[PDB]
Amino acid sequence: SQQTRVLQEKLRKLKEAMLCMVCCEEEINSTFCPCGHTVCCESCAAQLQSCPVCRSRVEHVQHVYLPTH
Amino acid sequence: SQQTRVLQEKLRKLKEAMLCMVCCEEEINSTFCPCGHTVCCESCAAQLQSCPVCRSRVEHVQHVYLPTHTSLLNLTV
Ligand SMILES: Cc1csc(NC[C@@H]2CCCO2)n1
Ligand SMILES: [Zn+2]
Ligand SMILES: [Zn+2]
Ligand SMILES: [Zn+2]
Ligand SMILES: [Zn+2]
Repeated sequence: SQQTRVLQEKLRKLKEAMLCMVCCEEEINSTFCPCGHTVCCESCAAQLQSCPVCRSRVEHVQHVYLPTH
Repeated sequence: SQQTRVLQEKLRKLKEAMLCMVCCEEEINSTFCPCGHTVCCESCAAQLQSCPVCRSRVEHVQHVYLPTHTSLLNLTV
């Protein structure tokens, strides 16, 4: 039904939001510290000196284990 | 259809996985450090001395800004 389509859309948007903002191919699993933006996969996060969202200096990258992984 | 119910179930399980494992009422937004388990809201994470998943001691809690977060602001109309 049209309801099935609406639910398909919500699921797709949630899935897209889980992907890395830099490569768009891998699941997010890293956090920039101390700002806390959690927007990249480990490979893309490892290469950044500053946060791609807020420009704060990245002191370190913390790997995150999320229940949605 | 039955597929509408299946999709409703998948969406419900994904939404439940985004809620705090301790209170079940607020979105996850905190990481236990150093273990890295990101399973609580800020209120439950502040009260735990050890991680509820792996029992590693919590040295500090890091707030996380996730692209999936929602608030009362996201309400339609
Ligand atoms: C709000 C929340 C709790 S767990 C989760 N998973 C979706 C994430 C966003 C970053 C990678 O997937 N979101
Ligand atoms: Zn990436
Ligand atoms: Zn940032
Ligand atoms: Zn909680
Ligand atoms: Zn842990």
